[PDB]
Amino acid sequence: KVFGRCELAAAMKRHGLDNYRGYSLGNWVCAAKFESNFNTQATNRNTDGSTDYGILQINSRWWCNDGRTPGSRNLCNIPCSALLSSDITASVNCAKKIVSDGNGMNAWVAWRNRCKGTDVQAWIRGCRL
Ligand SMILES: [Cl-]
Ligand SMILES: [Cl-]
Ligand SMILES: [Cl-]
Ligand SMILES: [Cl-]
Ligand SMILES: [Cl-]
Ligand code: NA
Ligand SMILES: [Pt+2]
Repeated sequence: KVFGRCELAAAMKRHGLDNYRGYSLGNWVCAAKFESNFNTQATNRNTDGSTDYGILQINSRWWCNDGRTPGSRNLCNIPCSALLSSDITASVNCAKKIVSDGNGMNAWVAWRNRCKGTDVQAWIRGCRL
């Protein structure tokens, strides 16, 4: 599914991401924009042979199992394919664990380089939340 920007904000809100660990909704929308362009089916291979999956590009090195990332963990206890569903529940639950883990949203490289410190409220402007 390719979410619309306000559509995604709504789903994230409903799933309790708005202000989760102190990160406002626009942070999560901005991260999603630059990680996946709001596409739940997005996949991208990392240099190390791990892969990032879904709307928030959750990477199999630590968080989900794809069966092809040697030495990796599956700290969200999910198949990585669950992170590609049209339903974002699994991605949001796993993102909550990621962002609780000590480095906050800096775990998302595109957040750090493209969202952090910017006017992220722009991402939820005009949405009916
Ligand atoms: Cl915001
Ligand atoms: Cl693996
Ligand atoms: Cl699995
Ligand atoms: Cl959803
Ligand atoms: Cl933080
Ligand atoms: Na893994
Ligand atoms: Pt939920």
